[PDB]
Amino acid sequence: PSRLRKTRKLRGHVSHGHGRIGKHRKHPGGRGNAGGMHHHRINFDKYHPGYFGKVGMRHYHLKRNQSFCPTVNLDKLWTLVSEQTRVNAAKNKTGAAPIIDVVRSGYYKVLGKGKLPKQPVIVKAKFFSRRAEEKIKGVGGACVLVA
Amino acid sequence: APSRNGMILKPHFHKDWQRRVATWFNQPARKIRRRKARQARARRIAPRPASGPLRPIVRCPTVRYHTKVRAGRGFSLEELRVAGIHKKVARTIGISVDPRRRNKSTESLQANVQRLKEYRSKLVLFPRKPSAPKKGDSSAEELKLATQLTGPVMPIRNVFKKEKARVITEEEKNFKAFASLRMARANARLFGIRAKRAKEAAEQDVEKKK
RNA sequence: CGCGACCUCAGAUCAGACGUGGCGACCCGCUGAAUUUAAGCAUAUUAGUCAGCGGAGGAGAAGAAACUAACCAGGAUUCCCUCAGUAACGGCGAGUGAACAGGGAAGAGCCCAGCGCCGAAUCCCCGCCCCGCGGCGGGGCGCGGGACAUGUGGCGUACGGAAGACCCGCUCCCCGGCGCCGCUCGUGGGGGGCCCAAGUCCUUCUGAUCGAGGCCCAGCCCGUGGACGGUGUGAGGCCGGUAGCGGCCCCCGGCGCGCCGGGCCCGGGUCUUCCCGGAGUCGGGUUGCUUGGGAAUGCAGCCCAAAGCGGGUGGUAAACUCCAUCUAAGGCUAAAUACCGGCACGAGACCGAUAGUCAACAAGUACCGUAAGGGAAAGUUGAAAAGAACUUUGAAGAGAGAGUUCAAGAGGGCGUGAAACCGUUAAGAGGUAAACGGGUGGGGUCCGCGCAGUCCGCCCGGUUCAACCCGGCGGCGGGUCCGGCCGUGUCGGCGGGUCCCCCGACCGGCGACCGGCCGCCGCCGGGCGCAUUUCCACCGCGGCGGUGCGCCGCGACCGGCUCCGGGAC
RNA sequence: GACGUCGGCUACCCACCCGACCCGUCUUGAAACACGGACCAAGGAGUCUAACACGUGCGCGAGUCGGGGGCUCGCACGAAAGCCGCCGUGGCGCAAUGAAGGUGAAGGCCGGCGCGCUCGCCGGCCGAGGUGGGAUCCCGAGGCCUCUCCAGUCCGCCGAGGGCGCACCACCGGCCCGUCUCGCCCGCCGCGCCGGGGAGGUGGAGCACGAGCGCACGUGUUAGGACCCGAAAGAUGGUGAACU
RNA sequence: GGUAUAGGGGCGAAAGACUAAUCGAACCAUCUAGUAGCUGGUUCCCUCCGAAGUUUCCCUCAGGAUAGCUGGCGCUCUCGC
RNA sequence: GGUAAGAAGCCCGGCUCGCUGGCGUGAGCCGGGCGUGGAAUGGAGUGCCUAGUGGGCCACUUUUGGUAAGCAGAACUGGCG
RNA sequence: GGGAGCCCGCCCCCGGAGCCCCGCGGACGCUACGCCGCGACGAGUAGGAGGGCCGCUGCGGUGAGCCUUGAAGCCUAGGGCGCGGGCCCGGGUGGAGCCGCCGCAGGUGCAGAUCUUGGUGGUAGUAGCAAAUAUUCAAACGAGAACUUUGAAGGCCGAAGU
RNA sequence: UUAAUUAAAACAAAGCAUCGCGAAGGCCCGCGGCGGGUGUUGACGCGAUGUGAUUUCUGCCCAGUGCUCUGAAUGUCAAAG
RNA sequence: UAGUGACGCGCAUGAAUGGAUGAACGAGAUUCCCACUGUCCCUACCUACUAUCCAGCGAAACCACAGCCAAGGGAACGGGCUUGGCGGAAUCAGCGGGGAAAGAAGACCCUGUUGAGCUUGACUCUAGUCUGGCACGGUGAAGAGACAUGUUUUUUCACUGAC
RNA sequence: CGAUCCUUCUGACCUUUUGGGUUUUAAGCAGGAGGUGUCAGAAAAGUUACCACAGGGAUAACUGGCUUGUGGCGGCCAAGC
RNA sequence: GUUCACCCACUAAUAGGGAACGUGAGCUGGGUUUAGACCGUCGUGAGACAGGUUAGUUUUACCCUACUGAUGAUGUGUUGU
Repeated sequence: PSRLRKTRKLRGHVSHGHGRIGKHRKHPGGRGNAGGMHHHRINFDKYHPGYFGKVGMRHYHLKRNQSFCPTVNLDKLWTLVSEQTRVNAAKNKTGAAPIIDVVRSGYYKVLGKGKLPKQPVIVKAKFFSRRAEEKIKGVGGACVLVA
Repeated sequence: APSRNGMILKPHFHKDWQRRVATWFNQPARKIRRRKARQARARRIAPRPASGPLRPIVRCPTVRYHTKVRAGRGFSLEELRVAGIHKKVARTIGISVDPRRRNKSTESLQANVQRLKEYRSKLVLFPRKPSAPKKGDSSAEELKLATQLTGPVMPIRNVFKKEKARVITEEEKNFKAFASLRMARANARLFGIRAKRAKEAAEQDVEKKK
């Protein structure tokens, strides 16, 4: 809204809020990212370190599908299954230990972040972390690998 | 000119983009036109499904998905042959047929054959002429339903099989997922090197004899 | 020395057809820069862009893999989202920059050469007869010609095909004409033509109502019609129209039924025998352009130049070795796609005549330049011309009367008619250019008073009813929760994870409602006739409050100051 | 004081006293012998798109979303509005660190088995650590009293002192990934140029019981014509020997 | 009078002279609203706060970046309670 | 021109140390006891968005070049800007 | 509640104690984005922020809004308000539309840019109507004669000519 | 001869002296062609220069930069082979 | 300080970047003499056409407002300010002291990371030109080197069927 | 005494070289060197009197301003003419 | 061309200066100082020369003030002396 914009309060002011000693010239400093090495080096080195120079190996035909691998932590693992599944756990005097399919929920790798409740569970996933496997074993479950 | 920690960006507005700006003020009119054309086609094919020909069960490449099931381009020739349907007759009956599809696994072939069997089971074939010849369905199942089928015919739904709670044994408890993964990766990396070393050892062994 | 075939090659105003040019908004094939950025500038960027050339349609191009991927695989082309400002390119600087997969719109597949089988079984032209002929076809009759064996037609093309054996089930698809029944979705397809509701009702203004008031219920009638425009203002009903699965008369299109002439003896699966591939092309070197494509993505002049369990691809050059995926050097194809040009329409939070297209008007017009080209200014009398008859001065332009109009104080470039500037009338003033700020005074313009303006507003003194009862009505508040509903939390019947009923109890009894009871208030109707009651006016300036029509004066108290006269330490 | 007398601060003209140089701009410096400027009327210059950053308002909330498409209408109002197993294909965030192969965020206490060996293996328990400063909340001895002396439950205010300690800051520790050093043990389908674990430093845009997504608005920075006007130049295609 | 030479070209007894009142590179249209660190201008009121010509770097010296000066938005606390 | 004028300070008791040492150090951990730490005035601390400026000049005092300069160039403070 | 004090009993309620506080109900003050009370301060270019019941245009709601018994616009020696941007009345012309409030949007406010278009001033009744020898008299038409025509006189171009 | 500030000592001129060329040539135009101008031409010709009537002369220098001559007696020498 | 004739010590003359000379000629540049005259001493007078006035017709540049001076300060030469001198309507013909008079966003100088014409021993290149290699590009005859124990390089001489 | 990019050397039984495997090659990580003396790091010869544009009195050639070295002029002391 | 400078003659003397280094809408343009040319030095070159020579457009007042002149102007009741 031009009504709420600043230009309405600048009516009558000669310089229109852009100084009068140095006028608002068209492009005093250079267009765009001009002078990354010259006359803007201080800014480019104190606000964008690592802008200039190459590093690493080139990969011509890169595909994100090959490296696609979503991760889920043990911090939020029972959220993938219904709450009644966990209700029917630590009960029945049988040791049901239900199966939670991570791939069905939409993750491939299971990570060890977070605390796991004391309830056995069968975790099926493509990849497992060492700490996540240790947590599952300590809780009393089993890690299952799937393709 | 940069000013006190702004993001470094490169807008792609150096060409004459204003001459090639494509507006979308015709979007609702285009939607209305497409809807009218779809309704006209549906009225053209009075008993035929609005969506069109049947589509096969197809899985996805690009292991990113690797699990989703979608509609295919058409039913494979081997699937038609197993189902006992001629490829040219399938086009006239309303079965999508493409001659490029392969068949590596038996599960997809059997699923598509079952889908074709179900489609032929619930297919009502009107006779060419009012007097019904052979292979034409009875007039009883023609007056009851002579309308179209809204949406895709026999829609594909990605269904998962539930697994009941198990009795996990000491072997499954002792399975070492991370160690197995690391060992498998190492074996994949070093399979060729091990084979080369074995070949060199065999060469040395046969050289010792001579 | 000639004639008769064939191959190459000319002439025709030979017979019958075809292309040329224009438009060019969208598209296809070439050629193609520099301003600009990089704070300079040469690679880069602008940019396969402007300019230039050629070629079509209503769309064009592309298009059914010599594909993508490495997965449990997908499966023509085109468009949208996303991938993604990512991989990648770049004096790795400025900057440039895809594709796969996924979700949708649409979805349709096919045909040759070759290989081979059939008596060239093929096609074109001329003559006659029949149908029909305003997008020249079908059949029959022609020892009538031509093209074709240097290859036409049927089967057949990578998804295998062909030929036999003999298992199975049986006999409709299209073309050219002659007619006929249903007016076929914006709810009657397209085009044209003609029509379909209700006040000019009674008063009142106006120059003229379409204004204002009223008319068996906001008012009179219609309303599936209350959009719009015109009519002397602002009109649902004055008119054209508007709404309508409203009506009538014609033409065209397609979808359907009958008849004639025809073409058409057209399949699926098993088994056996054969066959199956586009060359100066791929590919390699090269150089130039281009691309994100980077030891070379694509397009190319030049040179070399193939093979068939072969060839291409697998995003880092090479060798060896297995894999995965297609079949190039031949061709056709609508759909979703784009459309600042052309025809006909609808719409606007857009501009309203120095604005909006250059152009609202005799606008690419007048005009300018030899030419390529450049390119304006310019709307409004009035409802109706009713456009000033006639007399008079002047040669006339111009006036003075008279007249029309509500208005010419609207008189043919005429609605409203501002400022700069000028002429005239009235007032004031005027030797330090004019002009300005602060403070007064003088003169005018009108404004508000008054023929005193002593502004009132409450309390007090000097014709009926409140007070008090009766009947009716209405309202407020309240508790014994009084009785019933209502309603929140818990307990109960398990009575029908989240959602519903019953009685019993407690609690919050919550403005979520009622029936009786009480108290209070208000209204109406009856009594209550006059020490009460309320009006109107006056003599009191008696008490209170803000005030005075103008000019003022005085007194007492306080606050802030400048002083003076005394006494005492 | 009341039929030619009153009030009119402001605005019309005139007179007097004091003050008083023409506006805008460049500039340390303008009234300048610095530049633009006769006067008046109309027009006239920080806009829009996209990408960000911050702040604010709203909705939902470890979720958030409508991009595109589809279903309802013949579009008056509508190219609006409602809805979607499309509700999420997909974007952002919930996980980061390495060039990459890859890896990938929790520990502590107690009992036992190996020599407790600051190391490994078995069970139970507590379950995002600690110090200092921390708005607020809890306990709170006791005091203040009340028309008289005592007893005395209640409504209070202050309340020394003692604690749990939000958000946030400083530090100490802990955890994840890359890298360096010293070292001892674990596992097997394939016992190997296999894989895993410890301690001590260090680098990271990290974890340490979360805060993001969509819309709107404001400011600032850019690419675009880019607040308005302004060049000397360059390129492409056409027209001129009627003057010379 | 006719004709031929057309713009990085023509023509020139040579003056950078002429090439339609322009010639040390003619005219028209387009790219083009070419770029400018350089001039000029930049439209209503009131209130509050209110500066610098300094640091270092840049083929930097009529300019930018960076700190400094400044404004706004707040937030965490103490209290004449 | 730097400091110190107390609670982030002193006095004890006990633990840890793979550092250092004959015993000892030194540092870090926990528990307890002690409060106005010279004068005067102020309410303090903290995090982001951030325009303009980066041509200055003058004056007391000190001072560089120059004979001097309303000259050029510096230091503190104050002004115009 | 008990015991009592410088013979016992009351020591009461505002639908009324009457008030300088009444805890029983509470404005004239309550558009709580409102009202009220104390202190301190007020300069300002470049620049920032806030409030505008300042102004222009169009849109969604709203004033049973205004209006031919007179809209916008324009002029004014009238009455006024607001510090101010500006606004409300009175009079004259005008003849057909216009405005107030709550929100939205913008091609939204001019004194300059040797600003663009158009008009008008001082200069100013001023410079000027001076290159090539020269006109005069009478009459006619005509309202009007120095410029026309006719007649006469005097001249020039002086056959590479006017 | 500089139209429109320079009419000249400038330009040009006959005279003088050099250079290339015998036509698949010398000079030159042309994106392009078995193209075109000299050339309807042939060394007394064409094309490129220097000085500039007549008379008298035209001194020395090849070190430098140019131009030109031959040369497997040859150091460097790209592509291709 | 000019003109002419000799001297060479020539900053820095000089031989076809031509030296010296030279009859005639030159709207070429200079010195002196004769005659001539208002160039002058030293100005004066006459004529025509304007300028002057009138009748008619009638613009333009320029214009912050406007126009009397001395001194002071100022941004360093004021019409405005300060202190003084002073000032009196409306105009006519001249006039060139002033308005730092009018004109053109100074031709000179500098800056610009703005250009253009020209030059080259500036940086990148390009037409053209010379040379080498491959293809168009064949037939015949001899000979030689090298490798090796048939291959290549091929040198020369002939033909035309390509050109 | 020297940033980016590029090249070169050294080191790991170091990673990738893309469908898998082996070997050359190449791309990576870390540590040195090759250099930017305009030294926070463009790749860079002149002339214009034929000149052009945007600006500067920030900056020159006039006058006028402060000063009088210099130029001119005038005094004070007195060894001497 | 000169400011400057020297000489001749006369004379009382031929003293020194300012007024935007007085005075170009007053004049001349002689030489500085555009464009054409010549000579010498420098530079390979285009070109440079406080090194010389020649030819090379001097626009406008009618505005305000100042000045020279001319009508005039307020008062003296009007005019004249």
